[PDB]
Amino acid sequence: AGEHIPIVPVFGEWGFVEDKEVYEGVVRLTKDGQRLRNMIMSFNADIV
Amino acid sequence: SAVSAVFHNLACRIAPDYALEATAKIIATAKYGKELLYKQTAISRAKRAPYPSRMPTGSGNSFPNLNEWHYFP
Repeated sequence: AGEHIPIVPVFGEWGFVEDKEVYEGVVRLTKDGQRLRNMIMSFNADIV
Repeated sequence: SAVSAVFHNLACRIAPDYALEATAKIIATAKYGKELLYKQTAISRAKRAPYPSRMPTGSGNSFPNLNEWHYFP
């Protein structure tokens, strides 16, 4: 029924590399710190 | 390995029988041969204890699962 695309995506932080959509949320960089925090935590659990 | 340990200490044990005391080279190497045969035993027995009756797996693993295992893990 649409003569234009009925799918309009909302983006967070957004831009282009060159001729390619690139986007990221707020959780991208937290994957680095969170897994690291758990590694140190889980090792010291064994000592206890 | 154990054949080449014992004869240094054997030289120590026969010294009282012969009414003397073994020299410094014999007694030290005898202790070294005693240690050598125990190096493999020491490393095998150098392994961390099994966990006590209180020990969770947390919630960071997939599913909460069971928690507080005995000496099983």
